[PDB]
Amino acid sequence: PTPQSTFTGPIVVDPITRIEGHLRIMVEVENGKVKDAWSSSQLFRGLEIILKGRDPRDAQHFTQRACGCCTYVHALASSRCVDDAVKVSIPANARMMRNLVMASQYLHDHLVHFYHLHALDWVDVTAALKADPNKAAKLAASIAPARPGNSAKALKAVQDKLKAFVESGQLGIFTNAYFLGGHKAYYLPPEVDLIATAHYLEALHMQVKAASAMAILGGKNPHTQFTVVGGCSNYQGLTKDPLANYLALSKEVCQFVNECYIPDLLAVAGFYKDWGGIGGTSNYLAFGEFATDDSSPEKHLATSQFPSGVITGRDLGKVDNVDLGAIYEDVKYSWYAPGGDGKHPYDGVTDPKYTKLDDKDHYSWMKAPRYKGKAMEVGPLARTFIAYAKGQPDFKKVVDMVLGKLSVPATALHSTLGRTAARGIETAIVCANMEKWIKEMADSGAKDNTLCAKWEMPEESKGVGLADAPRGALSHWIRIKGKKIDNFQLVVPSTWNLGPRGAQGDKSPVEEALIGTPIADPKRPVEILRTVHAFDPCIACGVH
Amino acid sequence: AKHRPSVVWLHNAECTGCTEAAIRTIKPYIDALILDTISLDYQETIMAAAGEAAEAALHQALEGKDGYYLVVEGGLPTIDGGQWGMVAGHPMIETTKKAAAKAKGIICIGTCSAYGGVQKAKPNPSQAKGVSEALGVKTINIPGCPPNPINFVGAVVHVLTKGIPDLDENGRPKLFYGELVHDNCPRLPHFEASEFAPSFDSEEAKKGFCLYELGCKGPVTYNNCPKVLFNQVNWPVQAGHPCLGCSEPDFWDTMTPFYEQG
Ligand code: SF4
Ligand code: SF4
Ligand code: FCO
Ligand code: F3S
Ligand SMILES: [Mg+2]
Ligand SMILES: [Mg+2]
Ligand code: NI
Repeated sequence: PTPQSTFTGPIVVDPITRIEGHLRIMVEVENGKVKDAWSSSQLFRGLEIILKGRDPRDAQHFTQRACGCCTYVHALASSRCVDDAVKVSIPANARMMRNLVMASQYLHDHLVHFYHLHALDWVDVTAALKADPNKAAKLAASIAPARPGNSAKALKAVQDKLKAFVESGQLGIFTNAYFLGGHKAYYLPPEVDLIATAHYLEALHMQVKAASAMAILGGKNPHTQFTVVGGCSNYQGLTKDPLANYLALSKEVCQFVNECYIPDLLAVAGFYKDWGGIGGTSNYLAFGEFATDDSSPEKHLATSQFPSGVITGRDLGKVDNVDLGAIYEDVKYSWYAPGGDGKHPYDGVTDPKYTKLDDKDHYSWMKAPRYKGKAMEVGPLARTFIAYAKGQPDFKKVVDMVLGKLSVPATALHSTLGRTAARGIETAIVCANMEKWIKEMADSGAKDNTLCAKWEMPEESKGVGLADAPRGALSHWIRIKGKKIDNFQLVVPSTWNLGPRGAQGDKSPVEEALIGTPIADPKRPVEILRTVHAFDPCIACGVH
Repeated sequence: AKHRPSVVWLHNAECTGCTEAAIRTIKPYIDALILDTISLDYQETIMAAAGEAAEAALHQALEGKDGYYLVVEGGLPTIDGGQWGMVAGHPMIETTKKAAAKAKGIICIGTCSAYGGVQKAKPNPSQAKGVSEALGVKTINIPGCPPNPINFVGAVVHVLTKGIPDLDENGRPKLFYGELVHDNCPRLPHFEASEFAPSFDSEEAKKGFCLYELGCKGPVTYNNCPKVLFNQVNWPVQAGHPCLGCSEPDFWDTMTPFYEQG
């Protein structure tokens, strides 16, 4: 059975570590299971306030600093939003370049999330010291493609490095880890812990390569600097040598995704099959990404190769089109002035008003985004269900592979296990498309190196920029007046997932997902971390 | 087992892009740094412990018998007694003040901790301040949004091995911030010949003409970007885009509008 204590009482986890930004989770636990939950975002910066009166061309540079983990994505959303507002259609080369940079970002972001943020909830690193490296190599040989990184010699080297570190008595980032001394919620054999730890270390090197690929096109990582109103600035990114280097680095990263990430994910999933019944939600939203036509937000929604859509009540038989007019944000349970509920983002208001820590009437700096009154999960699981439901052939193939390998029905994907698996699934699919996308741009660029369109700043206008960032549906909404920013509103995927209750007192996706969480050890509540981390929280993104 | 110097790393009002920049280091890579060179004893982004276990890790590091160095990422929000930025139920300004008291030295990673950064940009709703201003102590500033890992890891290794590097008037090590971006820019001969791109779509832009007319702040920005590159491959002007001035204090307000010189 799933380990579960008899604990009744409150648990607070602050800080939630291994996320971006500052999150406090409060839960009530009864008889070892979470019965109620609150997601409390603990920092406000106020980028929307800062943007007022500024030059719309400047927006992307400020909004990019909403977050440095999903770097790029806000510069892309702001550029799309100003493009819409000035009514410019970007050249084909700029659509391709912008989308490739997004692809590169998905690869970096997901790899770092699984290994460096999430894996320590499932992998007991100190237990890796008990493994037989000969047995580990044998196991690695059966569960993953042959590679020298998985040899007994390579795994013994990792184990010896780890042993020297632990023996030093300075445990650094592992100090007071929930797994020290063993923990009933940690299920893996030591051999699997060793394999995963070896890959965690390799991933530290691989993410450098992923960022370098991204920088060939983006100028630098973090915080790219190649987008402009009407397209991109990076003419060098259309040329032969840079693109050859981009392809070579992307192939190395993809090889790691296919050799290490997916096989580790499946191995971990196989031991934690009980997590297929914990942490589910019901409604999913995506704006889509990787569109063949980015001339308008309508065309983006319609032509996204990772498709857009809305699923309600787990009903994969009915994927609805996204109604942008139906999005609004509530503030009833947030640290903003009363009066601000039910605002569509073109009418959005950001009037901060703090009360006190743990006030059940106002407990978060995130707004509560809702869709005709319903909370919506966004991100890899949303995209996966939507794509699977629409019969997108890559998602159909990869999802069925995972379901087959785990021997679980698709309904088991509505869970924390599924949310974790979906992040891997879509990483494999981005990898599968990289070469096609690169060759397409290489050819388009050889043809005609037009990269930026002509445009004129209007006196008064409005516009929306949509994107599906690594964590989900992202939108930036601008009102221009007197050729300046009159309003600028971000509604960000972590706002959808990790925001507080809406005006009707209805829990957000993370708050719902946490209901029913078993707690084996209330002193070391790893199960809370498992579900929270599965959403890949980004609090700087969510609050801005 | 030779003791590795303790580093405590705090996150305040930040986007985490500084932490992300730091892990892009390749001389050495981040695993070698934290296994061999330093003992990274508190780091919210990557540490195993959470909640009170993490807060205890912080307090154990601050009370370590061999002392510790402090890295600070993010500015400090000071409105409402610091309550708009909290960790473990304490205002960020209170925790940073406590950590700074006993620190062997303080390194501010990024423009936000050095100078206040994006949240301090007008009209500064959270009353954000840079660390030196908030605490009333000298800091070693490694600015940029984010800084190059070369600059941050270089500074850290320098402090641990050689001493405190010579700083400029803004607290920046001259080792990395001694020269103007513009003085090392490959487009400098275009600048000298008045060969400027008038727009991003122009033939001049395609030929790689100077970006000064499109707002490039290279001539007033101290940083090593063209010399060292980012990610071993690129920098913004090489990617056809003007420099924003992101290593300069309060650049959000002094360097805007970004696409003009006015
Ligand atoms: S200096 Fe820039 S990259 Fe670093 S925390 Fe501040 S906004 Fe983020
Ligand atoms: S592009 Fe910028 S840094 Fe380079 S020469 Fe021109 S003004 Fe100077
Ligand atoms: N991905 C990502 Fe960051 C969040 N949440 C954005 O947009
Ligand atoms: S924008 Fe910043 S990263 Fe270098 S090129 Fe200019 S100082
Ligand atoms: Mg301990
Ligand atoms: Mg917002
Ligand atoms: Ni991010």
